[PDB]
Amino acid sequence: PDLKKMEQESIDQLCELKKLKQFDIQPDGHSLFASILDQLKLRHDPKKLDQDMDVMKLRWLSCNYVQEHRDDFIPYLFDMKMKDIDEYTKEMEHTAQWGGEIEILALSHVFDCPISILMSGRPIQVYNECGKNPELKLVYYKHSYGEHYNSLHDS
Repeated sequence: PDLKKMEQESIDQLCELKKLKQFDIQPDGHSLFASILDQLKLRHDPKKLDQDMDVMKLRWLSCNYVQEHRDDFIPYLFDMKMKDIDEYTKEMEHTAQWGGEIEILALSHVFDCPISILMSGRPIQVYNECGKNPELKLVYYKHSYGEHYNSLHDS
């Protein structure tokens, strides 16, 4: 029922009201990490950031934060049966599989920042509503095709 254009049109007007601007993050399996990387290089202090930070290293940081804070990520893997917390980290770190809510909350605590996800038909979600570092602003598309993320610049 052309839900792709319907979601894009609502997101377009949503950022117009929020004074935000969309990016063109390539919609492959690294969209979430690339959008977070772009938001880090845009809103974070460059003197306090790893300049050589790339996608697969953010893939390594999220997977290690889950491995050392496993109890904080167990509830995000049940409901059927439960996905093995360890096997989930080895497949997310070495492949190009789509990242989700687990990688957002993990990286939000890794960099001590809020990470906002803008969606159409939903209020803004803010992960780590409390990080002292500047908030990263992302946008999620459900119908633009599975989990595609993009970066949000100012104005």
